[PDB]
Amino acid sequence: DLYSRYKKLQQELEFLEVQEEYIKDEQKNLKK
Amino acid sequence: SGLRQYYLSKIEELQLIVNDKSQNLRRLQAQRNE
Amino acid sequence: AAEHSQRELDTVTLEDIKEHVKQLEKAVSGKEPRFVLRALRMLPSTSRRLNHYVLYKAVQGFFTSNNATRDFLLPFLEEPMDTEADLQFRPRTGKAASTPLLPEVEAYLQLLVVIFMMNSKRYKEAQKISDDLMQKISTQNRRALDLVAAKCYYYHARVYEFLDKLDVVRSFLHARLRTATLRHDADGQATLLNLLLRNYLHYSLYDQAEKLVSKSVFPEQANNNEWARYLYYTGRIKAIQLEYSEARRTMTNALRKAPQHTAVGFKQTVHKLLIVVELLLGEIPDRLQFRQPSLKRSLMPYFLLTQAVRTGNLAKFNQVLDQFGEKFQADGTYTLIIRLRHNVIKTGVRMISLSYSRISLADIAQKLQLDSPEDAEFIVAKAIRDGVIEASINHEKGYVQSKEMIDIYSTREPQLAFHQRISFCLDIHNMSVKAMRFPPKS
Amino acid sequence: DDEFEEFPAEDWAGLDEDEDAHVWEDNWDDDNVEDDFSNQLRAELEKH
Amino acid sequence: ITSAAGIISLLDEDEPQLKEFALHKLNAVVNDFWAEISESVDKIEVLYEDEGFRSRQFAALVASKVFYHLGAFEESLNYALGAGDLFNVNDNSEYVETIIAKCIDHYTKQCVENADLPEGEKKPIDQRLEGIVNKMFQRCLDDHKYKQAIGIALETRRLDVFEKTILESNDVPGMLAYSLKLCMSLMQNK
Amino acid sequence: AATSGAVLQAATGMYEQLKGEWNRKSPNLSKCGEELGRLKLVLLELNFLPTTGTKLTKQQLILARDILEIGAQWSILRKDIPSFERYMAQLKCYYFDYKEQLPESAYMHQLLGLNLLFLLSQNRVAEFHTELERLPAKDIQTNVYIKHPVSLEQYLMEGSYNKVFLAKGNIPAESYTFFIDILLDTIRDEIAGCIEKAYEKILFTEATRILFFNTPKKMTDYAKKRGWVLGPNNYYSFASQQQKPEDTTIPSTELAKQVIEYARQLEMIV
Repeated sequence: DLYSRYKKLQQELEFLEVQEEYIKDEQKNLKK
Repeated sequence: SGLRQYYLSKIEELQLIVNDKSQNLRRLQAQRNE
Repeated sequence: AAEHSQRELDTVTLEDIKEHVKQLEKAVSGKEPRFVLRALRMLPSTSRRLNHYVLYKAVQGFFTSNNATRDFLLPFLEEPMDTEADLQFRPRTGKAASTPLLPEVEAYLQLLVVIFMMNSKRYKEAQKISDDLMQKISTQNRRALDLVAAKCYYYHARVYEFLDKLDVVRSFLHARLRTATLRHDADGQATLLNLLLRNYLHYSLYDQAEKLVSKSVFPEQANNNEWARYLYYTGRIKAIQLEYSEARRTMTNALRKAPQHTAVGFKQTVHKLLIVVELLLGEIPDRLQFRQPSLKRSLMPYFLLTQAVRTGNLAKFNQVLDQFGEKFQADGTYTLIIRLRHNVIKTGVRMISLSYSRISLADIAQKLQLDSPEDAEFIVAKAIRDGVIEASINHEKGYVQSKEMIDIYSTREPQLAFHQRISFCLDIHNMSVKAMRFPPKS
Repeated sequence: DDEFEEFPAEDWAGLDEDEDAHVWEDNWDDDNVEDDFSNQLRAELEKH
Repeated sequence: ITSAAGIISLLDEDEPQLKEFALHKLNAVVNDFWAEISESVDKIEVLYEDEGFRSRQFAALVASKVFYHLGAFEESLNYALGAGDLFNVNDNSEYVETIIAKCIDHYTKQCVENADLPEGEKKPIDQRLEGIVNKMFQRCLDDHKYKQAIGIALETRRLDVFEKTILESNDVPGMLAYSLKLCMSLMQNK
Repeated sequence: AATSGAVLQAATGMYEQLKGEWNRKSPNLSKCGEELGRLKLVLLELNFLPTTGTKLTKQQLILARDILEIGAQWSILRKDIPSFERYMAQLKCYYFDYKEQLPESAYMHQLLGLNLLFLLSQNRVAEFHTELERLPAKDIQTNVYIKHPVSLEQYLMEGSYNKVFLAKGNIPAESYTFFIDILLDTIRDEIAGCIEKAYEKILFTEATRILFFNTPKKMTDYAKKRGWVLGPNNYYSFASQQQKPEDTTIPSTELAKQVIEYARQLEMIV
């Protein structure tokens, strides 16, 4: 079970990274 | 009793990282919304 | 008459403790360990004012889940003197009373208990409860629990010092440091390093401390206070060895990093050690401090000492060392002031260099009240070897010649300095804009 | 705050009253014992 | 107590009887004098290297302990591998736990990096590391916690041990549904 | 236990044999060495280095203390530094950690000061002073035996080299006499270094004069060892110029990276 929690947390981390990068790009373009 | 402590410490690391990242993303979303 | 005022004080303190527990609960829920540090700023004010009545009511209300902790905490607490207007402080309501208390709140309660048992000259019971608390904390593993654990280790050390059994806990502190540096905590690491250095100093075990400091790495995110403590201990350890200049620099950093208002004793400590080290370095510390009110009468020994070092008079140096001798020894510096006593010449030679761009050695001998000019010759050569003075000896004419002044600006030093400072400023900005939280959607 | 109650302050056993309590600027040179500058000039002139 | 310099100093002497008590004393007193012994870590490495020494494994264990305490986890891991059998897997101690976790992590990293490689150039794996990981597999199975053994087997890409743990189960169809679910779940490599 | 008593009696008999051997006007310097070699293995049994205070048989610790003291005397008298330092390594613990219950030795101060003088002679001033910290205060200015290391070091700190060289004549114990020579050679290297770093083109009223040599030629070999040009008689250049670094080339790549990093941190989203 704890293996499933572990993989879930790791994929959550990847998704958070993707979203953070996308928001930085969005802010940079919204300035323009 | 089997390898729990290792799973536990590693999940603790991921949890700390993900919490910090969520706070960063919240701030960043607030700025972009403004 | 004063009993009613004391009662109102107790009620307001009970409400305040309610507030701290609320803050800890918020911190534990919300994934913000730093939110406890709010709960951990008013500890000195609480301790300076706590009372048995407040402690009894707090332990009664907060520990609704009657557990072996309650049985271990109540008996030490004196019961109210036939209290009749008791309001039965009941912080925990319904579900909260039934549910188990949070690890962090319980740790904070044990902290208030041990502090109160410390203010009273009752060390054995305090030590007992403190071992219990240490066992409790070590058993668990949590973040805000870790932040409180920091001050729990500080208070464990304070009690073990007040019982003069500092050695026996070295291994516990060591293993705690190991786990911390394995788990990636910052404040805990700073606290445990500082405590280990304090333990090593208490028994003047300097070589071991030197190895320890040289091998571990101070985390770069601590308080002002833990940075001050680390810096003081490293300064002391160097000054005890022979690296005077770095000791001077670390000390001044510490004194510049201490709390502004409180820590009168701390400022006293650093200032006296700074005076001694500078004197050991051939410079003259400035007279401004000595007349400051918080350090006026605490340095008179050093005031006389400098008055002696300038106008070097071994008679006067001996008079002042002898008279104010036991005091020097008490401070923990005597060894250094002795190291001075045979270096009183150095001030004079540095003065001679600053004042003169070239002087005959015989003139130096006349000026330093020395024997034949060979002694002054040798002292000057050794000096220039040490790096305290910049010159070149040339006996074929028989004069020591100071080196010219070089232009610092034309070199690349200014670029380097401004680059470092610019980096610091940009980092300040990035941190500052990071710290922002926009929770209006809280 | 983090009052360094660990570190002790100075004892107030003696606490002798201030001798003069002057507060102007202190300065280091005031400790030195000179010889009444006029006197040094006069001695110079006598010796030339 | 304190100082702890002699027990070091009683090591150069070429008498392989004083060396042994010095070694055991350093073990007993490492936890509080790892720093000092770390300054003198070259000696103990030399002693381990010398195969003549009977108690070489104890020296390797002590060297790993001090390196681990230092912070340099790769050297500590290597020499802990060198400790051989004395690496008692069954100690409820901080050091043993952290080192085994580091070992599982390194083995997983090596296995993943090696899977996506030709059979010509597979990076060799330490036998001591393999033994330690298999011991941890055995411990996990014996505790009966099948899920953890399956997960470590997957992360390490080991299909043999995965197969074992799959069969030796009291809930075969249940944990088989578990396995299929995990396969269609957040594991990506095709 | 019976076995413990028997081994303790054997060890004590061996120690008595040694003390009888050493107390002789003219020791043998070899049988004693082999004897210490064998005794090292004997002390192994009786808790050679106990790990905790746990007050044990006073006789065992006292025996080990005497064995260490005689071993150290043996090492020095045999002109072997490695042995002296090895022995002192444990002896300092024995003297310091266990003295809360064990009574002090009669040769405590002499031999601590002996080690301090060794340290001084080995150009380790930092260790010199770290050790000076350990001891109490009264012994420092009261004990003639420890007065020598501290006073000689004070003389060296004050630059006074004549006083140290003449101070040989007064000594606390004859054992030190070997290390007075090593201290003298150490300070000779120190004065050579002072002269090299200091001064410009030799002089100092001729080398041998301030080198305190009985013969003018005695310095030729030492000058040969060091990197001295050996110019005219008693005229050797130390090259104090240090090449006088003046060349400058405007390091640019570093500066360009620095500036682009300023711009990076300036424009990134934080």
